[PDB]
Amino acid sequence: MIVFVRFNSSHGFPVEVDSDTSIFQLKEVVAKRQGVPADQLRVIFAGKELRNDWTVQNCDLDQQSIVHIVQRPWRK
Repeated sequence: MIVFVRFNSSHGFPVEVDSDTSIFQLKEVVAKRQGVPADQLRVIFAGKELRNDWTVQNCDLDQQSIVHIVQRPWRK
């Protein structure tokens, strides 16, 4: 599973994992590699906000999906 992790900004990074998967899962992959917490903020995919079975793979995901994450920003 490889999904692009996008932050609420014009900036997206390719992630090799399902990014919309359950709120715990999605937030984990993003926020973990996002240089941020895990599930602090909110994560989204294909316009559908973090839904365990409605937004993730059980939602409508392909091998190469793109998820829009709104994770907590990094503080240098």
